[PDB]
Amino acid sequence: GFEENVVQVRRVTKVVKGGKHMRFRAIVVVGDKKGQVGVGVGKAKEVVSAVQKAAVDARRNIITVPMTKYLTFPHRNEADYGAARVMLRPAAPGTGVIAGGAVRTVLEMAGVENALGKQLGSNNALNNARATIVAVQTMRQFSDVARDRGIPMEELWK
RNA sequence: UGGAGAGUUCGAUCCUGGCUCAGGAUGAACGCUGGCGGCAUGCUUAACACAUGCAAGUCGGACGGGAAGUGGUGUUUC
Repeated sequence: GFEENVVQVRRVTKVVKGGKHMRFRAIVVVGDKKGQVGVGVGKAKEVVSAVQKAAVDARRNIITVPMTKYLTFPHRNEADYGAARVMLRPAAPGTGVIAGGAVRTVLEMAGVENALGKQLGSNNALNNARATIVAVQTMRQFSDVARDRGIPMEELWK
């Protein structure tokens, strides 16, 4: 029971001496609004078959988003994947999802209803939709920072 | 409590990169149209040249007076 939506249907064509043929590509993102996303890129001859294969690749690369709070992000994070750079900042329980055309499509599925961002560098829908995934994977919460951090011998509780 | 972009240079892709558009604003003009009210505002172009009227006068409890107007029969006022 996951929600499915398309980002961009790109037209990629190569010319041979045998004519002009194309293999359509589509980016589909999945989600259940509880804090679970997954992007998928699939290439096929037709438009309907390119959306189908990208939906099967989306439910395979499943990553958990550690948001769980009052419909917002835990902290500030800046990640750069290639030429594309996206900045994700937390917001108050009244702001909408003021993020990019390829960024808002992955954030509405993550459960984050309150978020503010910017689209820097390259404005390609392929490199920016995956740059937000690398930025959401490196997200830490108050409990897992202290568990990642190796504190010395403190007083042990039962 | 604050920070959404997209189109176009390729057969096509990913970069770089210029250009263009969506917004708000402006003591604005033009075109079409046009019911009022409240508040604000109005040569931003020649500090160009200007008819007319008006925009600084007021005091006689500062004086010699009294040409007008009003009383009394000489004081207001001027």
